[PDB]
Formats: sequence, C-alpha cells, structure tokens
Amino acid sequence: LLLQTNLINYVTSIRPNIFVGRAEGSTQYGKWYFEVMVDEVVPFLTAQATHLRVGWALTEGYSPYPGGGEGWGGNGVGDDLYSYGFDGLHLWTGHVARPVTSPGQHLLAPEDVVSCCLDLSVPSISFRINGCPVQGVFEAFNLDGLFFPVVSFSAGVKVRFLLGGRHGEFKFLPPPGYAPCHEAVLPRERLRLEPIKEYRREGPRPHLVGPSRCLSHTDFVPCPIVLPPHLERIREKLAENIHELWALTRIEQGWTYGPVRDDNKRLHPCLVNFHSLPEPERNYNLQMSGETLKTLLALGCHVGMADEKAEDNLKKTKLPKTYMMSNGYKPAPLDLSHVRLTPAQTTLVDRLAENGHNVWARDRVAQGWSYSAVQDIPARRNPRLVPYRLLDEATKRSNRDSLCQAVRTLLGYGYNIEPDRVRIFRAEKSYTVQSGRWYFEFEAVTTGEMRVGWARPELRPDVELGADELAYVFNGHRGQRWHLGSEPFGRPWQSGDVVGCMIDLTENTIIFTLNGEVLMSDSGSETAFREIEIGDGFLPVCSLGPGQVGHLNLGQDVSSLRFFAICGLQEGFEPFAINMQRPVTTWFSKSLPQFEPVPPEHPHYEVARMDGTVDTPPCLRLAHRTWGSQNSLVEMLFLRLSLPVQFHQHFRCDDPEIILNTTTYYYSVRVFAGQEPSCVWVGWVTPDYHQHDMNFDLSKVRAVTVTMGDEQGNVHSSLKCSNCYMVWGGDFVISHTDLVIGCLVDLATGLMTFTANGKESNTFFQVEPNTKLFPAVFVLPTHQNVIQFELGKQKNIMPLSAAMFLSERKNPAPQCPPRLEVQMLMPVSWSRMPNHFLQVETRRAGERLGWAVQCQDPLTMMALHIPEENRC
Amino acid sequence: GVEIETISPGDGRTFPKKGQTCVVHYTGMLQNGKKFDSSRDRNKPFKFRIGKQEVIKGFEEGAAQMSLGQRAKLTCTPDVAYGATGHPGVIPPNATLIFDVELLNLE
Repeated sequence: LLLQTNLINYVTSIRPNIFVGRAEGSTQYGKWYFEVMVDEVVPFLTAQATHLRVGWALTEGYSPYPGGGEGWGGNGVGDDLYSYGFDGLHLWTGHVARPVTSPGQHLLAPEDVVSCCLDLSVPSISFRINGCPVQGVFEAFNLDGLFFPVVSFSAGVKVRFLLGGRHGEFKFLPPPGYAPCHEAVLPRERLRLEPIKEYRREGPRPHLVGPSRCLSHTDFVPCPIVLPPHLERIREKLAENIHELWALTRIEQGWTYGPVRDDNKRLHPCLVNFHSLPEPERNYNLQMSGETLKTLLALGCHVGMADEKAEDNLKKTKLPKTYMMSNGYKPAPLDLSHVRLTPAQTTLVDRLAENGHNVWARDRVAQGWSYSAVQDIPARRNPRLVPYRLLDEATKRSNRDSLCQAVRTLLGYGYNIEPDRVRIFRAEKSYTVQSGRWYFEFEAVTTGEMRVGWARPELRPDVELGADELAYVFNGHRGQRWHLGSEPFGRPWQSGDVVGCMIDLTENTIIFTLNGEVLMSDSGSETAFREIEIGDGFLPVCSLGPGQVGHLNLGQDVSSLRFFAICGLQEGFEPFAINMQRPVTTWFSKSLPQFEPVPPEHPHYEVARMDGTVDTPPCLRLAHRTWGSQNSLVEMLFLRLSLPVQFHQHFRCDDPEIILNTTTYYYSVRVFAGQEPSCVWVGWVTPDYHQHDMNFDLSKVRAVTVTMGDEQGNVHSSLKCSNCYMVWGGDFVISHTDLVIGCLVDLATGLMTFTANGKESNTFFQVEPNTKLFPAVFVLPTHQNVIQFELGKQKNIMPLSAAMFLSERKNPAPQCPPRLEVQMLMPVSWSRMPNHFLQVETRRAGERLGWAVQCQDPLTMMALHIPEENRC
Repeated sequence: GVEIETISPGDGRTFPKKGQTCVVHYTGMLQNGKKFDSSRDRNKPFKFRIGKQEVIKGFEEGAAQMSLGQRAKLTCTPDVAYGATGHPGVIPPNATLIFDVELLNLE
C-alpha cells in the first residue's frame, strides 16, 4: 500500500558489434556460439547480491539504464522478456526464478567458463558450463530484430570474453555445425565494445551523446521486361567492348594466351577477342548484357537513339608497343576521351551497381551460402554476400569502375540518357532563475542535429522542441528560427564550434554567440526576439538527435570557460554556476515508453464514470468530442486500469454458500455500434510492457517457451512467459447491436479462458503464480463513444471489487472508486542521471585471451518499490 | 519439512551439533519479493549457538546441516515459523519465508 525503500546496486552492460538476424532470404548461416571465462569477481562487496549473469537479447526493447525501471532496482539481463539471463542457479527471463536440475550447481565462481549456445531457424537456447550442459532451454520466441552479446556486472567485476579463433582460442571445442562468433563482423567497422543506449562518455574535459542508430531488420535483405529493337545488336557490341576492356588491362599486367585456363599460370582462353570466345563464355557476357540493359527504363531513364555519324566516326584507342602482349593479337576498345563524367549520372551508376549485384546476393543466398569474414569453398563461405551500403569501400570502385567502361561508351554511342527518437537535455525546475543574467555554452565536436537555447519549466516533451510556445531554440544545421514557424537567421556550424545563449531579462534580449562573434539577422539586429514575459522563468535546455556527440558547458570554474573572455565578460553577464558546491544534475528524456495518467483538460479524449442503477452497474466509458474537422488525428489508444490482481501462490493441485469459497472474478468490455471489431484486443497485460508502435496486433507479441527436464532428454514441466495474454475482438465476429468480450480470472488454479456473448472461446493461457496483470485493452476508435468497461457480475461470479483490496472481499456490491481510472502510455518521460557513474575500461594482454572489462567503483543508491505498479 | 538447495560449494567437513557457537551471515526475503531482514546492513555477523531454543525450529534444524564456506537456500513453510499470528509488524500470518544463508567461521 505505502512506499518502502532499500539500498540497491548499479548495473551497466557492455556489448560487442556482432549483429545476426534473419528474414525470408537472409545472409546468415544460423549457427553461432561463444564463451566467457570468469576469473576475477568479488564474492560480496555490497549489501545485496552481486548481479552477475550472461545473456543475449534483441535490440528493440532491451535497454538497461542505471536510473529507474521495473522491479526493485538494478536491471540488467534476465530482468525482461527480451533477454535470457542465467547466473548458475536460476534461468532469469522476465523477473522470474526457475530451478535447474544439474549435478554440481553453483553461481559464476572464478576459474570457470560460462557460455550459452543459440541457433536461429528453429529456436533453441541451450547453456554450456563445466563440461556438461544444464537441463533448461528457451524456444518459440519472436526474433523481430538482431542478436548481440551482452553481460551484466556489478561493482568489483573483472571478466574477459572468449571471442573466437582469430583474437581468441576456445578451451571448449564446439560441437560439429556450431560456428564461432569471430566472423559475423561488418568490414568497415572494427569489432568494438560499446555500451547499449549510452548517453555519456568520459572524455578529455564527461561528454554526452545520443542514441546510436541501429541497423534495421529490413536492411540486410537483398531486394531488387520489354525489349527495344533499336538496342539489340549494340547490346552485344557492348559485351564485345567489355571483352576488349577485359583484355586491355589483362595484357598489360600478365594474362597470356593459352588453350587452358589457370589462376597461377595466368592462362587466358579469351585473350584474342569476343569471336574466339567459346560458347559457355560468350553467353556469360550475353547474360550480363541482358541483365544490365533491362534495368535502364526500370528507374525512368529516357534513352533515345540519335547521332549515328559520331559513333561511326569514333575510332579505337591507340596501342603502344608494350601495351600488346607476347601473343600477337590486340584488343580494340573504344576511346571515351570525348566523353565527360557527369555529376547527374554519377549518382545513378552508384545505384545501378547495387541494382545489378544485390540480385547477385539474392542468387548466392538462394543456393544456400552464408556470410563470414573468411571464405571457404567446402563450407560455401564468402565475405561477398553483403548489401552494397554494408560493403566496405575496397570493393566500391573495383566494381563501379569495372562497370563504368560501358556507361560512357553508350554515351559516346549516340544514346543520351536522362536523370530512433531525439533526446532533450535539461536541468531540474528548482534550479531555474527569474532575475539577473546568466550564460551557457555548447561545444559541438560533431556537426549534426543540435538544439541549443533556453526553455520553460512547464516543458511538454510530447511536442517536438521548437514548434510550440515553450522553447526559444537555435537551429544551426540549416540556421534559422524555431518558434511558431521558421525564418532565416545566422550561419551554419563547424565541426568544433562553441555556441551559447544569454538573456538580458531586464529588457528581454536574446543573444546568441558563435565563437565570440555575435550573429545578426536579415534585418541587421544581433538580438533575436523581444517582448518576452518572465512568468515562471527560464531553464537551460539542450537537445541531441540520433547518433552525435555534444556536451553542455556549465562553467563552474571561470578558467574552464574559453570563449567568455572574448565577449560578454565586461557588459555584466556571468556563468550559471556562480556559487556551486556540487555539480548540477541535468535531467534527460528517455526513449523507454511507459504510462502516464490522464489529464482532465485534454482536447482529444475524455472519460467519465456513470452512476449506480439496478439494471446497469456503476461503470465507466470513453468518449471523443473532436471527431470531425480541424485536424483530428486519432490513433490506436492503449487503455489500462492502473491497479493489478496478484494470484494465489501455491495452487490447490444464488445460494450464499457456494460464492464464499471459490476464487473467480469476471469482467468484460462491450464495444458500441459502428466501430471496427477487428482492431479490438481485450485482456490483461503485465508490468513488463515498454513498447509503443502505431499498428500493433497479436502477431507482434512475444512469448518464450520455458521447459526443463532430466539429463537423458525427458521433459518435466512447460512454462510460458508472456506479457500480452489477450485475444482478438474480431475472432468470433455496420453492425447495429453491440457485442461483448469478457475475461475471467480463476485465482486458485490460474487458468484464464475468456468468454464472448455468454459462450466460451477456444484460446487458453496459464501464467506463473507470483506475477501480476493489469486490466488493459488496445483499441483504435473509429467514432466517438466506443469502449465501455463493465463493473458488473452475473448470478454465480463475483466482480473485480472483491479481488481489488483486502477490506471488501466477500461483499457482492459492485462500485467503482475514482482511484481506478484509465491509464494511457505516452512514449516520453523524465528520468535522472546520477552525479557519479561506473567508470568502465577495456583491456587485453595476449592474442588468445580476450578483451577484458574492468570496474572499481563501489556505489549504492536509495531506491523505492511503489508496489501497486512495481516500478523502481 | 524444509527443502535445502546449495548455492556455492563449501567444505563438507564440519557440521554443527550441541555445544557449538556458530556465525551465519544471513539475508531474508519473503515470497512476494520483498526485503525484511539482513545482516548486510549491520556489518555484524549474527552470533548464536544451537540448542538454546534461540532460533525458530524451522531454522534450528537447517542450521545444523551445513558447513564452512557453504551458501544454501532454505524455504521455510509457514507451519514451522510463526503459524498462527506471529510477530506484529514483521510477518503477516501464514506467509512463507525464504532465507539464503552463509556460514562464516567457527565450525
């Protein structure tokens, strides 16, 4: 009921860049495996347990932050549904503890090696430690994202990872078919150990970053008619000139004439011309020419046939004495010295190379080959099967200048051709000012999406910063106004700029400075806006986009300011930190979406509770008033009632005498007429729900099959950990009569079969006993008054008010308090960074040991539970 | 009836009998995942000896079966530790108690 607290740990997590994912036609193999060896971990440095476990997760939902979250506090792996954590005694997946039946079980002690094996097509997560696998696996999960290694470490942990065979050497040899992790590396990215969702790094003089943009799960997959008669023979002439350009650089470097073909002997069978080429070699250039002329009008490039005299007047290139080999024959390519490189088609032949060779990646993956940094012809391995903007630039011009010998040649032939989210970095509202004059700066080591300026403490992070009347901010990537519009003022940035803002609120002057020089507008005034009312005062605000670096210059010591002694030190301005005993804690927005209560003065949606009649009980429903014109953007709402029901702990294994002993309670929803029943989803959602997208459904929900057993392979029990135990409103369904979808919870055994219009459906689900579920519906409304929860009960089943709290469990009068009102998730909130973090560092000695992560900072933190929602 | 599960392997050499003082560096946590007791917060090892009827009988028989360096997990049913009402302000009546214990020194 009330709010308790205890001291809790700090956790962060480190992660290497091994990104493995699938689709329909994917570049993967499906088998990857790694180890971690444990040698330096403290037993108990802090009060609580040393949070130490390994696991793998997917990038879209798992995001550990040291401040806030669900549970007690200190959330790493195993603390959510996306990750699969295991410390040695219990397989943690979603705030659970499941016993594991292995001989000689213990936690991650030193001088042991901990690992897990994972495969991709059929789900299987097995764990491997101490020479014999443990008897517990996970399967049947959703893989809508990519894989990554990630570890959980508390204070006083020094561990190294056994990477592969290149920069490591595995003590445990893998089973046949399991490939090591060391070759799923992107070519232009060196294998880097970077923490997930970081917003702060330790620099030369603590600098803060934004979210690094993750590679999409629709990015690695390769995705790609008529025959004009005026380009038929010249499509073979272009293949013949391609054979000439094949032989021209070949005879100059060592390709000689020979009836055989050999790699080391440099023997060419096609060194004379295209006419001396055999039949399997001529149709190869013919099928390449056929593949490359069909994609001309596939984009919209208008090609016309004109100037028949110029191509005939163009002769061949001149041949030197040393340009022709010891064969006696010479190729005659067309000299494109009269052709010019165009910047318009230079941007198109950069895309046609991808258009021509992602179908090459298509065709190699359809034969069944995979991706690795090593190639191996018995294992059908190659570093070639990549998308083109994931390919490194060692292959870029070796592909494009090989194919660019045809496009300016067809030009000279006479044929003309025609052409996550953003974070907001701000202080707390108790550090604001109302009188005087202050100043900050901003150093921008990366020119990107920076927002610098000042704002108001009643800041709404729902609106994009710069579009409402709560912030007066500066643009510099384009350089203008952002307040109730946009109009030009100022200069673009430079990589390493110092930009700040000061306000003379004595006479409401806004002054932006660029490296000591003050900028003026198009009118000639160096000040930006006037006539600002003070009101609640200003707040130092900043905002950083996806994937850039830039820190907030506070100015505690005067010598740490560099560009304030040039401008503004004489006229009276002072830095913000005039009398500071401690560094300021500036809050920042999180891209973790969670729930926030309904304001009563909302211009879009309203809710209200009814009175209590005999025929209809006192209930609540939703209504929409701005349904019509004037920009009514309506989207799928996610209603919830903010209080849970916790079940019975150990299971059992009308007349008043039959209602007093049973534990089953039923509620329903009744959708009003004229609404789409296909987008109505009714049921119960656990607190493990931190996602928001615009078209969710029950195909996009995750459930992990947990089962354990004996060492011989037999099964013992099966367990399903899910977060969305709901159904489809259109499963049984301009309807004129309303329809009913119900949910009943039997607390004694835990089985939940949902009923519709007085008749039972087919889908059943069971949950672990010591979890809780919130009553929630996900409904897109297609008119005004749609959703109607009912606080009712039929002749043999008690309502929800009995299972609500303790003081009313056996009275069948259903009434609804204003403590329970509707709950809606908005995708932005405010959390806080602490003033001291975990200074982590990476080290390795030796070539086969592995890169080690260290920590040495002992840190604990006072954190609360609020057990009516379970959010630390 | 109490179920015991070890956590970290210890000695297996000395398990206590009558006439032996013992130190246990214990932590307590109920079945719904809430903290109620510890000696981590103390920086003191708890000192007692067996057979003085000091600890409750669901702990006095589980504390005589372990050894040095041994971390165990004991899940006490409510019938063996304050069945009827119990200590006011500490444990609600008939709730299971789960202790993860560690023996420090002194047999």
